[PDB]
Amino acid sequence: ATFEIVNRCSYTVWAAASKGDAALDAGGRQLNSGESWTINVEPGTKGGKIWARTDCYFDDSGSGICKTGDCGGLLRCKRFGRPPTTLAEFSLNQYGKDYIDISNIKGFNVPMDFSPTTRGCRGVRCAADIVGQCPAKLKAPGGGCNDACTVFQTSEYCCTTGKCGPTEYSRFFKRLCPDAFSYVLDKPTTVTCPGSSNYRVTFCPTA
Repeated sequence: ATFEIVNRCSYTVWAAASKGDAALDAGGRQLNSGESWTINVEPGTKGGKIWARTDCYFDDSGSGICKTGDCGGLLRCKRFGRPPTTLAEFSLNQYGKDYIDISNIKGFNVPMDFSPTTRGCRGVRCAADIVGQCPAKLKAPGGGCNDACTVFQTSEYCCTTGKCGPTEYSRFFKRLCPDAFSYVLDKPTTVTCPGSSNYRVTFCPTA
């Protein structure tokens, strides 16, 4: 499957792509404002994620740091990134269908649209200014808007036992972005696409 990753932000981002225990394609790349990077994700990839990283520094070996979404200091991510990270999430060729969604469960750093480039389903978007509107207690000094689980580490926010409800903090993400997961047990906003669809992830789709 092809994923065209497009940075429409006015700032550089370092895109990342991983399934948690391995990189997807090269795993990461710099995207200056307006740049597009097309990756190939193996069919059957379960639990894949794409995200943006901001304010990165990398040396000639591809080692360094990002203020948001750092994945063990690598340019080419092999693991998931440090929150806050808005997440494009997908499981491909799962009993003949693909499943896509956007999640704020690990916080928000950059607005995103995640849409198919092929027929048969709609895209999902979380493009509101969650960083600007972020509640004081969730603001990440390093940048972005943390989820409540990252900040407070409680069973209720982290949904440890599978017995959590919405919270004042999850409702904030849900109000700004109704089409993204706001907490682990949120009413799903997962879209079913035909198996083997192709996609585009656009950072800053509106500005």
